[PDB]
Amino acid sequence: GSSGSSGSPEYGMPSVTFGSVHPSDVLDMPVDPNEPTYCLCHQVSYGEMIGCDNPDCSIEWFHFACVGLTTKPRGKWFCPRCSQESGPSSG
Ligand SMILES: [Zn+2]
Ligand SMILES: [Zn+2]
Repeated sequence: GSSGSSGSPEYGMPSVTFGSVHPSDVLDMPVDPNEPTYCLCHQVSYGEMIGCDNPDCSIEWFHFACVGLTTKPRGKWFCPRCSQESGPSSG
């Protein structure tokens, strides 16, 4: 019979470097629908708003056509999710 063996080392080290900056330019265009949503309906928070008087309320922001608010009470208006009051007549 017979047999044998062998071997060989190995190594390496790459190298790369670069970098560049680009200027800014606000093209002539109006706003975009890419706005955040607050109201429960998850729709763009527009002017029509009242804000929940409750400071704890995370949303504390809704519309009028979602909670029936003819106008902005700018007073003591609590969202229909916080009030959760209990009585004879529900609503
Ligand atoms: Zn809404
Ligand atoms: Zn609330």
